[PDB]
Amino acid sequence: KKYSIGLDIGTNSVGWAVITDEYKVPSKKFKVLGNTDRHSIKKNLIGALLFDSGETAERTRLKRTARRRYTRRKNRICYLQEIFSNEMAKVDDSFFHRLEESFLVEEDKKHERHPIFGNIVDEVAYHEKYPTIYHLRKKLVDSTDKADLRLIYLALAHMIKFRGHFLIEGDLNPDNSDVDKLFIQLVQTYNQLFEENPINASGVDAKAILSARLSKSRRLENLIAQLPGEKKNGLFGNLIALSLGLTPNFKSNFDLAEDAKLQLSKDTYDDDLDNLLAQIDLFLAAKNLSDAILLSDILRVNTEITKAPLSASMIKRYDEHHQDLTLLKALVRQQLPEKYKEIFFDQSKNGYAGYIDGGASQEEFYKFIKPILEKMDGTEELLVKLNREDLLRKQRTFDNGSIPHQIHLGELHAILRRQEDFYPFLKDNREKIEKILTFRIPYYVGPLARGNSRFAWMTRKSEETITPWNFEEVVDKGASAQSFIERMTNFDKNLPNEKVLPKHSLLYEYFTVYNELTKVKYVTEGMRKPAFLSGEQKKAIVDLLFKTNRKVTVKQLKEDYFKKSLGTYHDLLKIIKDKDFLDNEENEDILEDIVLTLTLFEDREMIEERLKTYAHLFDDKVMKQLKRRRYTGWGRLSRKLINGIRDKQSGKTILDFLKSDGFANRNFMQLIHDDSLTFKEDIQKAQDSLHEHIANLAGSPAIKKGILQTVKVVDELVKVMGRHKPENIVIEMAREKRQLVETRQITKHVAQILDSRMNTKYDENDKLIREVKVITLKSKLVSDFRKDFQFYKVREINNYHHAHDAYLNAVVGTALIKKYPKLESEFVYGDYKVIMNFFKPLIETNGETGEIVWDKGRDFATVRKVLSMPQVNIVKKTEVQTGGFSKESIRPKRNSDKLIARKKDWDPKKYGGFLWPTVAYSVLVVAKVEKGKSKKLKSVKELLGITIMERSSFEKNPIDFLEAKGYKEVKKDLIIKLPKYSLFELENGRKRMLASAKQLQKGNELALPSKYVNFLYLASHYEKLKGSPEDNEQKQLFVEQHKHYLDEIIEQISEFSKRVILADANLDKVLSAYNKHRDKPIREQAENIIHLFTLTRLGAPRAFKYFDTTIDPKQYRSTKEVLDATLIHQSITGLYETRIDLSQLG
RNA sequence: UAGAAAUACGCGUUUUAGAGCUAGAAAUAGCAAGUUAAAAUAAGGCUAGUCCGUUAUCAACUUGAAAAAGUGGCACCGAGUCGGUGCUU
DNA sequence: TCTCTGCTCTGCGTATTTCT
DNA sequence: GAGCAGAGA
Repeated sequence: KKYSIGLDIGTNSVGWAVITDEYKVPSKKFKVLGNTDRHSIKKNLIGALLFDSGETAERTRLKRTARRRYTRRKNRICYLQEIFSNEMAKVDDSFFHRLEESFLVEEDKKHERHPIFGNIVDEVAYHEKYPTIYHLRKKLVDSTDKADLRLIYLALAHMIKFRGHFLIEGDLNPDNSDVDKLFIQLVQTYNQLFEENPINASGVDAKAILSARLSKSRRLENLIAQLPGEKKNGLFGNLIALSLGLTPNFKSNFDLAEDAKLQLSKDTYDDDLDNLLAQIDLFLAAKNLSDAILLSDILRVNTEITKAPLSASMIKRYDEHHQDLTLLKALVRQQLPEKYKEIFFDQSKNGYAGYIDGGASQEEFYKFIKPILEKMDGTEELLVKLNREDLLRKQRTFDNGSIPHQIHLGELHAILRRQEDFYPFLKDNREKIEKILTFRIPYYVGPLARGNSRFAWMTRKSEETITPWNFEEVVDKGASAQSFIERMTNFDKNLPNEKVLPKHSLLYEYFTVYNELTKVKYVTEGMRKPAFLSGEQKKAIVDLLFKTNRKVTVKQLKEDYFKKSLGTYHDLLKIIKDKDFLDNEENEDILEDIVLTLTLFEDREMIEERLKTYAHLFDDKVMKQLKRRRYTGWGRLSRKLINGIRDKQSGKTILDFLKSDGFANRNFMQLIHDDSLTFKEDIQKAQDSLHEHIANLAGSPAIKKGILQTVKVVDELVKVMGRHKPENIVIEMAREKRQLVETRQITKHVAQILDSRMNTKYDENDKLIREVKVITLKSKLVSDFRKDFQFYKVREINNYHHAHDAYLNAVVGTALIKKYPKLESEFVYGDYKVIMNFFKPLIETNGETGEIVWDKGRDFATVRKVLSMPQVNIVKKTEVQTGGFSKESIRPKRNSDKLIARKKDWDPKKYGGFLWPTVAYSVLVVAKVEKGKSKKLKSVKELLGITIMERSSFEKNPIDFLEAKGYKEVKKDLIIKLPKYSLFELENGRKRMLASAKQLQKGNELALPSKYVNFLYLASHYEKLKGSPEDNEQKQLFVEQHKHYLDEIIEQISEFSKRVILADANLDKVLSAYNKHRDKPIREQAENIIHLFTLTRLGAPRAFKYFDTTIDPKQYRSTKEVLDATLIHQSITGLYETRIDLSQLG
């Protein structure tokens, strides 16, 4: 009557089993609903549930951020058009309308087809004058003529739209650091400051480090050659410590700045008051040469002086492209005239036409064309340009990502400065346009929502619409940054209503420095028994040792106190340098407010906003130091548990006990685990949907699906056996490779989940009556149990192994707890306060109680019988598919009606569009369709695919949507929603899973008997066993006596494939390759048949390789066959079905 | 060592614009040119925000707007995917 | 005109921050 | 899985 549930949770499967107390699996007749004639079906209580893996939110978040990026870029262009509109409406009123209409075909445009000037002659004159946009940008930067307003708009919009990166914090400017000649300013500044004053010996300047990856080994000898080595560090030539940041905060070379500790390049190069700016410019030349090195990595050489180096570089790139194109065309005309057509006309060969007009990248084009250049001659400069990857480049490439926004800002500022005198409105709001260019939303403000986003946290000061200009006076930056941090910090596990402290909080140090010291003992000559440190002794070691050394260290613990962390305290005592104000605890709440602020915020002026209320306590220079100190890391527990929770025994919260208990020292965990002290019931009093009850819990997104499916499997399995509760549930835990780590995460909470949902009734004497022992096992035990008693799994044949593993889980679990009852508290979850050889006398018992726990003999027979069962409930979970509407690439225009439009008014016979849509779920319809030249209603019944785009419009009103598809007189009740992997049964018990509206999938399972899978495991692993010798030699002799098993395996494959797979050509190719290869050795034959079971695999058809050939898979490319089949509606365990005979409809 | 969120960048794809010329009933053939720009980048939605739109959830049936709740007898002998036999309403 | 066989097609590279 | 074209009716 009693039973036990075995489970096996994976990333794609949940195997379940139900055993009775003699390890037999029961079977029952289950009721069949539906209009079929079969009314009751016998089923075994063992099976598995397979599903697609759950996906992370990663791709969704990336596409959401991309959506917001494109929205904000379009808003930038709209702001710029708003600024320009009033004046631009006097020279070309339809201009912005033409730019909007530019995508449309010649007929769909309302205005003339030439966007910029609106006629052919001015447009072609413009394109001959400025071949690229960069010619126009350089012309507007350099020339001083009054330009046409439209060209100004194109230039400004081209910088505002494609504005480059923001990774450089400073004021990067290519108006002083164009060329690498900074030696004169650097050396003259050095010799103006210093006395002995060496002089230049090599002018290589930045081009030394330009040629290599950064290292001391590059720059040391080069700076010695540049400048003779009077000062091996601090020569103040171009050197790595001044050019490039140092990650450790090592002291400076010389006491010009008190040996200031070095940092990376940041805003801290503007403020260095503590050691440099208040005590001592060389560093102006240093940052100038940093500008020099980085621009020389990104900007080519400029011999002409100009305010637009990037546009000049792009013009140079264009001109060299033109010259090498002309030279290459002449060379190919002269020496290889037959290749000219292939190179310059054929746009599918990765030639020049395929690189410009086709889809070949620069790398592919170079790889194609380089043998052509090498076999020719006169190509030397082209070959070396190709070797430097600077042959026939394009102005817009993958390498433009290194360009910082300061260069575009300089060019835009130069254009506005030149052209402001002719257009007054350009001068009136130059700051507005620059603000449009340079504004970013801060990463701590997040989306600028109005309470309709589930991601936003922004708090706005005023009901105004946010814009780049009014941003500062509309968003409360302080509150928004605080909310940006506070939403991520987690509550403590003991009281989920108070925010935890920073790790550098002083109260957390009065936890920390005495918590470890509480359970340390001092054992010496002074007494005969070990004693904990007294509170007075703890205070003494703190005051002497820990108040001079941050880190606990047992060597100095010995040789400091007994022969005679506080890092925040030490730093704050080397800043304020007053021990009184730190030892003062009366004022400590304001000090924790300071600690909280320096933990929350990193942008410095926000630090000033939080510190304004404390200016009266301290002088200004130490607030400037406070800007430079930053705290990271958060504490593990809350302020109420720190101090607030007064006890009823001593007036001593935990940290008061850690400070001073004298003897009988009690640690944090013992104090909170104690109930006789009034902390445990406080934790108890401190404490309606399973979905939320797992949502905020930790876990990989894949495994959480498996856990929820496991819980629903347990619920339905309990429901199946008439609400009688189990007494054991066995769970996978491979704790001490993604599978290993994901299965180790599982048992942090699944045992809690099952124990909470299972055990729910209690009494007054005990607050839970333990009725289900939640067993938990490691896969190692089931592994040697499999490999030690000839029950081998092979994963390639069938999905029964999941259920088989579940069965093994249950049997070894129950047989272990019955064998060692006293070891419940090691494995049973719910009650704990902190081997395998007995399976190998024939009858084993607990002994302390005479119950039989294992019977070598009938038990192994029962297990063999269960593994040899043919019927195992495999159920593929039907899911409505969700995700992207279609594949992402935009196919060119075609005269096909399968192209999906990109927009409402973009007919995809003129504009192209997407292909390969994804069906959410198919829908069986039965209606009349007007087929035939003579329009007359033939009744039809066919499947239809409802794609993800059409899903909402279908569920809004199915009848109108189907009538729009052409169907007439749709039988509304007869509409059947069929998700993916909907299961159908056909003749001879041949099942098919519906992969889509127009494709099927294989559905049956080859239930190969246990002797053959044992043989195949013993064969395919032929000389890789590494066990006891005589055992593997008798296994060798066993596989040697049984070669005929191979031939009967092939008959099984032929029979199953002739019954269910219906792939004739695949079958006799397999048979012919077998018959022509029957003489090969056993290992290769058995391994190739193990690949050969892919023919009979559940799921999609897939190609597979034999000894000498790959056999193409037979795809089932139509669903006409299932419209007269038995559709099966399987429950989650698959025991409850609902068969619909579709042939009786319409 | 990974999950989850935010702010940005560079490409890519698509259609249009960048007058192709000559010899020709041409099917065409010779020759020149090629680097750039606009717009879109899930269709779209309404609370109209510089917001949201690809994560999670989901067998069937009966109630319920929804949330949700409920609905399927047992033992034994066998096993080609479950079959048979015997009690019970 | 409506179903089968055989072969081809498929968005990408980076950053800065967070919290766990 | 879908797409596409090229044959069997």
